[PDB]
Amino acid sequence: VYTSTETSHIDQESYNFFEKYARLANIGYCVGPGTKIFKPFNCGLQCAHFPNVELIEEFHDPRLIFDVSGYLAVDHASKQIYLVIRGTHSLEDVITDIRIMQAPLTNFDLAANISSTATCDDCLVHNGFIQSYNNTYNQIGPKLDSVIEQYPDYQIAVTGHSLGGAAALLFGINLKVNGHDPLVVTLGQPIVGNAGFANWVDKLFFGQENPDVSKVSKDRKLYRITHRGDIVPQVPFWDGYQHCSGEVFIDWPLIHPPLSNVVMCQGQSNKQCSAGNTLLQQVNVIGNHLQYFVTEGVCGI
Ligand SMILES: *[C@@H]1O[C@H](CO)[C@@H](O)[C@H](O)[C@H]1NC(C)=O
Ligand SMILES: *[C@@H]1O[C@H](CO)[C@@H](O)[C@H](O)[C@H]1NC(C)=O
Ligand SMILES: [K+]
Repeated sequence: VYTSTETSHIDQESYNFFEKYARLANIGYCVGPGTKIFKPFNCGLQCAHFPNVELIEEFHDPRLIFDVSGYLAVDHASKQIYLVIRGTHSLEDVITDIRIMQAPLTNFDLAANISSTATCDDCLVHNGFIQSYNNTYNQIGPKLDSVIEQYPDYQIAVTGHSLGGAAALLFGINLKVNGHDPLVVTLGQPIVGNAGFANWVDKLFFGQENPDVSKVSKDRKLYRITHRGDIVPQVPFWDGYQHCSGEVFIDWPLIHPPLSNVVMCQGQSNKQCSAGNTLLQQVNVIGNHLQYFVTEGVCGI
């Protein structure tokens, strides 16, 4: 596994870009029962930061513990199509499953829209996260394709928090091997697959193994935002699992971190970042997993 302790600071434009995706991910918690996103795109404070955005479709499946909910929208101001995904089930229930239950690792080429030749032969991923990816594809994939055809020069951006972040990573990989050029930003994302998968994802997105991911740049298309004290990005840890590169770490205990305290981390594990979370920092598992620029997991704040 490529390890490092190198980190780099960011500028305010990059901080505002990460905050943006944190907000869009938060809005994913406005989909489901008891909540709503009103057309065009109204859902209280967080949707109010998105003029000229129209909700296309929401989706919600509660059938299985790894099923997903979320929405598809088009932002005519930024010329982007947004796919935003979350886990349908409570964060407590989902994280308990990921933390404690041992998935058999499955080849990503078994997932929807992935051809037998698109992945490396050793590209293995947690069977639950494949289900989250599949469940996203089966609910929204055809609608996303029709919207891509309708707005063919808009940039596709996939984002999600928690299990949504795992589904987003895989859905971005689906779009990328299938000829699109998506932006993928995940928050609080658990480790998806093994060393084969992680290194293949780094080649796919950064163009080499052990990529220099110290910079935010117009052409970079993968960011994994993590927060001090959140253990979700540290599980599952069954040896075998490892992250791809691309970590952006909020080294701050609260929402709304100072600019100095969001850093770009080198490597697939970095003790200056998530891998260095101390035992006292890890204690409050759900609360620390919500603190990503804005509070994630609750609609309307
Ligand atoms: C994913 O969904 C497709 C239907 O689009 C199905 O063919 C496939 O077997 C599913 N894969 C897994 C691992 O569930
Ligand atoms: C599925 O793959 C096809 C064939 O490459 C691609 O054209 C299409 O956009 C993909 N659809 C989704 C929703 O990923
Ligand atoms: K990963």
